[PDB]
Amino acid sequence: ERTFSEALKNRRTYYSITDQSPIPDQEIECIINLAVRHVPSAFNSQSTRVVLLLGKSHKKLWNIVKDALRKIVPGEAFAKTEEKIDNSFACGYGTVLFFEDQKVVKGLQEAFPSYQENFPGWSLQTSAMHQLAVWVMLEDVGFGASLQHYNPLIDDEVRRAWNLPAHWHLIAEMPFGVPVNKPGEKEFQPLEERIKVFK
Amino acid sequence: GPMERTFSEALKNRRTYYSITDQSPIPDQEIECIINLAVRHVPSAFNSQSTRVVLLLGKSHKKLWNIVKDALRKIVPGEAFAKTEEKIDNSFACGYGTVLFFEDQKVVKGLQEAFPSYQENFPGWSLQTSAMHQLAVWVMLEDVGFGASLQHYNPLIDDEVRRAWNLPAHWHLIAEMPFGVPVNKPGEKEFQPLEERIKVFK
Ligand SMILES: Cc1cc2nc3c(=O)[nH]c(=O)nc-3n(C[C@H](O)[C@H](O)[C@H](O)COP(=O)(O)O)c2cc1C
Ligand SMILES: Cc1cc2nc3c(=O)[nH]c(=O)nc-3n(C[C@H](O)[C@H](O)[C@H](O)COP(=O)(O)O)c2cc1C
Ligand code: NA
Repeated sequence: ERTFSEALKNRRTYYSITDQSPIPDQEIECIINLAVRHVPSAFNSQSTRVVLLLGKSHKKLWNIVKDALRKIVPGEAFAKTEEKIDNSFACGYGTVLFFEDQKVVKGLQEAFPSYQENFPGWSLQTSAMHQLAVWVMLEDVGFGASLQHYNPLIDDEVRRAWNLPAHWHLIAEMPFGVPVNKPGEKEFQPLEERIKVFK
Repeated sequence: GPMERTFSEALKNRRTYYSITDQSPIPDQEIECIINLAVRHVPSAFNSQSTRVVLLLGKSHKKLWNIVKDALRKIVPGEAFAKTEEKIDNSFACGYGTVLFFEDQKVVKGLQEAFPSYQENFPGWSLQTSAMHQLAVWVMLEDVGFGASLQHYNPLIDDEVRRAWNLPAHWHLIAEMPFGVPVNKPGEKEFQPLEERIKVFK
């Protein structure tokens, strides 16, 4: 593993992934385990739920995405979409799904009515924190990964397919696999416009 | 201490600390470099770079917590305010400094106008990138030997904060992170069973 800061700087968006893993599946699980154990949540509420799809379940997820898009995308746009999914995400080793348990969120809103407007946002925040931790650690072991949002289109089909609770709200999908091309250009705005220091 | 842990070790190390003091294991410039690294490399939707971070040290740190006290004075009566003041003074104000996390609403609005199809996603995505920055800074601050907590005295203080440091009106405050060298260790943390929270299917 790199240092925290090195691992963070290493993390990029990869679309050009393949269906190979440098680590055993149990170590991929242990990444997710580590994030879910230690990434913080408001009130220690532990609303985050992670589903790791590998092998044929990974392929099924991307089939669900394609089938969902077929319903809302005219034929030609679909054909381009299909080839792009098939040549990036669906070619990967696996996909991480991030959900937020709405029973927890609703429970906190009911139990702590003074903070009730804050819990949905705090739930989205802890989800994003888990997303960054997983993203970095997957790349640290040598995968490439991207962060996708084909929810809320797919959410009911995903919950149906893997028998997930109806109250798990899908946030993001993170396909990953060994990369075959390097990241491209990234623009950076000046740090001095975005950071102020006052003593 | 200054030498970094691995990503996983740094993440596991990170805990909430309320018992902090006004000392630093590192020079101020290295505190700034932690923020710099987070703001450079933490992702944002569309590479939109909506996060804005204000680091308060010294007298500015103390002023922030004085603003929080004064805000609470307005909504917390009498004897009970005395307890709140002592708790702020003994938990956040006694730290070395405070990180403030903002999101640039001109950036968000700009995205919503340029990409109307995605307009309802940008505010959520902005909150998400904010949280990613918050974790990165939290973890790195603790790795160098600080304790830190994550506070939400916004939206009570937000106008007073923007007034006091002359910050743009379109910077929306998300969270405040006081930090300092810790004087007590973290307490008990409950963990729900991981198999209720993680599923693996192949
Ligand atoms: C909240 C958020 C949402 C994003 N949504 C998408 C997405 O739906 N599709 C996608 O391909 N990339 C998405 N990205 C990736 C960003 O565009 C990307 O991280 C940014 O352009 C910086 O590139 P990097 O990841 O290589 O550092 C998202 C990133 C974040 C932080
Ligand atoms: C989104 C979010 C909001 C939080 N809000 C507060 C808060 O306002 N005040 C506070 O003292 N701690 C707050 N916390 C800290 C959590 O209660 C804490 O992270 C959780 O109990 C786990 O403890 P740990 O941070 O020691 O791992 C927050 C954390 C998160 C992730
Ligand atoms: Na360290």
